[PDB]
Amino acid sequence: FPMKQGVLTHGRVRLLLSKGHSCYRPRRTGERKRKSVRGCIVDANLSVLNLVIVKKGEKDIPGLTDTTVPRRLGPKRASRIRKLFNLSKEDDVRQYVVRKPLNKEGKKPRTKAPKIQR
Amino acid sequence: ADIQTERAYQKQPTIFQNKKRVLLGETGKEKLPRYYKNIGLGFKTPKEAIEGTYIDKKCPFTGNVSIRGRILSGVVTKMKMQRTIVIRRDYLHYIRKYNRFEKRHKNMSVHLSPCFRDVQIGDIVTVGECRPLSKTVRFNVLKVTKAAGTKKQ
Amino acid sequence: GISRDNWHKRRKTGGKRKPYHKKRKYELGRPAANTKIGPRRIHTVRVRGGNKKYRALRLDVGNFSWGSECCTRKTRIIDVVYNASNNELVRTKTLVKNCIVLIDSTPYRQWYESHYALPLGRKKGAKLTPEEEEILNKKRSKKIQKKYDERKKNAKISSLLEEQFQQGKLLACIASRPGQCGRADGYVLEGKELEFYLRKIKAR
Amino acid sequence: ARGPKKHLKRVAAPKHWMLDKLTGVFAPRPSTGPHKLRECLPLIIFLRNRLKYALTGDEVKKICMQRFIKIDGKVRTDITYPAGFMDVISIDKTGENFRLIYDTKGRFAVHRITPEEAKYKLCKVRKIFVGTKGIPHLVTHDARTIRYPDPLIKVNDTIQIDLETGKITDFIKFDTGNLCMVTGGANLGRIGVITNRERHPGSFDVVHVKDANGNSFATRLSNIFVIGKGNKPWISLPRGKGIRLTIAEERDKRLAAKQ
RNA sequence: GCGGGGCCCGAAGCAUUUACUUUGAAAAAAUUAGAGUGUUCAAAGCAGGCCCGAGCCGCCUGGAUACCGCAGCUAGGAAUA
RNA sequence: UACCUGGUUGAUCCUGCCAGUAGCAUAUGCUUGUCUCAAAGAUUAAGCCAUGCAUGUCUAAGUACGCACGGCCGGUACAGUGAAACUGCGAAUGGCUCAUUAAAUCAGUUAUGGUUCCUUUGGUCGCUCGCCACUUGGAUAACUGUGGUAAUUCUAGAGCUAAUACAUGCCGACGGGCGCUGACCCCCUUCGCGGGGGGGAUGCGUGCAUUUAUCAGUGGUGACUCUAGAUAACCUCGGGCCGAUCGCACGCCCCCCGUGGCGGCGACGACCCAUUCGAACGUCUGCCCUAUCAACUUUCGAUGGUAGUCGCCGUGCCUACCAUGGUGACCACGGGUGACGGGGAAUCAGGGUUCGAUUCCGGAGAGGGAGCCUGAGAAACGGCUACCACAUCCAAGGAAG
Repeated sequence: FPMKQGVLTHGRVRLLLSKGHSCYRPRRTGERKRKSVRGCIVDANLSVLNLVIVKKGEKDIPGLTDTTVPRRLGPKRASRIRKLFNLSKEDDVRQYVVRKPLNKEGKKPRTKAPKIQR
Repeated sequence: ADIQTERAYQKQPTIFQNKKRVLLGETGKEKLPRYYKNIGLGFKTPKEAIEGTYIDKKCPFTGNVSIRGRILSGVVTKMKMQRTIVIRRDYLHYIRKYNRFEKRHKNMSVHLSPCFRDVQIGDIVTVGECRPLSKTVRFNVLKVTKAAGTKKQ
Repeated sequence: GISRDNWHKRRKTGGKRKPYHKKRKYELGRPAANTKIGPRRIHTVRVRGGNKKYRALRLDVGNFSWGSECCTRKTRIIDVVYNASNNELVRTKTLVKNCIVLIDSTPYRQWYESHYALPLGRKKGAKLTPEEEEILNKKRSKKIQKKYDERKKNAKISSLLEEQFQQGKLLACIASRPGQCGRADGYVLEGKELEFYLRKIKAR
Repeated sequence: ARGPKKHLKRVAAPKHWMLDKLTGVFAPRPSTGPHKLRECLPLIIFLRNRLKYALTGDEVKKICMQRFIKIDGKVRTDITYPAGFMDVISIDKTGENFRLIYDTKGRFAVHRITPEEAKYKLCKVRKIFVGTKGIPHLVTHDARTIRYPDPLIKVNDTIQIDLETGKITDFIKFDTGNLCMVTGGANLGRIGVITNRERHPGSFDVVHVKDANGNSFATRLSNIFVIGKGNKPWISLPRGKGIRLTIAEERDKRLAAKQ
């Protein structure tokens, strides 16, 4: 039962998770279902706890602070292409979109392009 | 013999009472209009409902009650219960099982408009119907025709 | 969940009744709003039909009406001095639809001297020089002094009303429905009616 | 229960729609529209029971999804739209142009018209009101509204509007001696001139109706639909001619025509 | 209702109100009574009917009609009560 | 077919009742070939249920970056079809049964002028005078990828990814008109005189809707505190409106110039007015058995008056203050009902008598009471949580009803 932002109870309590809190995907509109949850205080009653590193320390962890997987699901809105590239104005933004080479073994290579919005 | 008997200033809403008293409007001459309307199927507005001095939110001539629908008739039997008289309308139900009639009645409470002086025991009263006024009071007194009188010693 | 329909009353004869169905949604719950005086807090509740009513949890100001001279501007709300219905509400400063509320007069003061050219809210003299005398002087021309000095015959008010203009505040009456619509509007006491409600304030 | 209905059982549907007792359990259940669910006749059974251009309910959709049904000039693609009174259909594929008025026996009559008189309709007014900014409005027998009307048109006048344009076309003021058709009650489908509009304060007004053949009957006012000055209809006029025949008057013209 | 002409005929007064009767509206279908129809007859059903000369854009027609008490709405009748 | 016969007696004539008869509607015996329409777990038990299911849904036309399909027909916006997911609409209709329920539901009849109403339509959609506008912003899901769990339509962290989701938000129309104000009009009665105006520089405000109060009497109804217009302001930040949308067949003048100006049919969004669906609620009349149920209600709202409180709207609908009233042998109140109400069914000289749980409409309830979210529509149970009672999985931790 996952840990939840702002419970502050080292233990396991039951709250009524509405559409949008955390830890419960509701199944119809307005459906409030009360499910048990675990408080945000850490304990040794945890089989696993997630962790997010926010600063480099010493060295190259093998496969963790190197091997950047290149971001393939890139910009599609015309202010995410118009946030990265520093294209000024009247630049024909459509030509300069992020693209992808395609490499199924069974088929020939392709390059694929998104749609666009705004 | 005063009108302001309740704790709040009872007034008709529509007529505007606070209008421009300057020294051109001298305080030795005091007057206000008195609001009244006319309903509809031919009833009079009696004398003391136009120039009268009373006040009501539920009189059919000078209150917000717009009376419409049925019009029924009855006999006054009980004249207690302020601004509300109890009329005992009385009919003759027919049963076809014996081909003979049956006396039945169910009395009914109506709103006494306060423009009337003598509404005594035993009076034929015509009464129309309107919106719900209270839990028992729906209907409303229009006009009292003569009964139990024209000559009392 | 508070009901509002008929079946928990006793009927006309005075005999009990047994309800045949659960109470429906259209007898919507009825919490008391308690409009009181502070800053502005306004809450909403969606109702049947999708409409929104602004129930008024706390207020500052209103949009009162002088009426007789057709002067409607804002003013702020000071104090509650009388309420005819329930004697609880006036010692705890709650605004309802017919509570005699006390408000300042200085937004009506700066309209009165702006239009009628009389001293109002000023009583002794020798202090009214900087911008307080020029609200009527202005170096008016011939055609201006003609139209304002004929308005002197339509510029008297009964002495029990502007006596508190000199002293500062007016008691008005709410006519809007706070806790239902979301304002504290209303007319200003005047006439024989001002003679009434000051007398009942006097006798409490 | 908790909300409004969206089915309709068979026998609740009116008896002049003439539905089979045994084909199934349900009715058309027409859509919400300008003509209410009891008076009106929907487009569906008009094609599969009346005109018989179809077989099932599936057949009626796959002519009506291909957009050749023009109720009052407007291309409609739903299957159970409420058609109503003073209606003109338009196939515009092989020239149909029907008009659905009540027959002499109280039913909707398939009635053919030329493609040049199919260019309008007539609308009994039922409420005018001065709208905002100083303009007047009105409303029709169905759910149509008209801005800026001719102010001789008073209450329960019948106006005319022409399709594909929509403006006012003709008006005819309600008065005695003038021809009308009753569109509801025990006398609907019989057509006659007006003796007088007899009035009631408060209650329903009931009028005295004289036919063209001297019969004197009467209905209340909320079914009278005027289509005639003096006696001339402004519309094509069916067989039966708005004259209802008695049970002896029918049987001799029915048993001399199968000879 | 073709400032005072005549062939004018109303808005209305309903001048004790009702009880009773009479006519007219409004009274969901089904069902019961019933009108048409060789489902092969019938309970049923709402359908069916008529000629190829390939013109056969296929013609004509049915799917009626009452019964819906009591209580209200209507215009009458005024003996009896 | 307005119909009777056998029995009290040694007999006769009676009052009486028993039995016979004929239905039609349950069960059951015995028996049974064909053929056409065929009721059916309601009667007691509104008792409990293992299981498998009875509600979802893409249009050319809200979002494709799944390589999952396309010949990537080529040096790049997308040949589209598409699995999933986001959004929009439903899931409040059907369907099951009759436990409640005796002026209740319900049947007419008449209102809502005392009110809300998704969709469909028909109207409104430059009416407002105010330095991103050739389009402004932040995530989130499907997904690459690490998982915990004994377990469920359990789901956490990290990567990024759109909008008709969520916000914001102006250009142009828009030049101004309009009443309010006010240093300049002198041409007029300036002649000690006082005038009567038009012109204004100035500074405010200009709509639909909300709200308060006011003037006045186009269109109004047997009838208005109706609608419409004018005067004076507000305009709720969990804040009302004046389209930052998606396609389809392409065209007009191209003249500041090979760049910007302009057009069609749509498809959705859209406050409000009216309709349509309806719902709510009020009026009048109408119900079974019972007096071994004759007085009932009123601290505790019982009936009415004020004045508010929330409420979609009427009101004891609450509260406070008052009033002392209301209903009754014309059967109230109390109780019983093996009572859901009706359209009907059987029966039939006429009067009636009995049933109608049941396929049509109206109401009630989804184990028993109660409370709510989202929605136009719910006191929803093929939605949620609490309690009661019954009941499942389990590795004993918790899930599921």
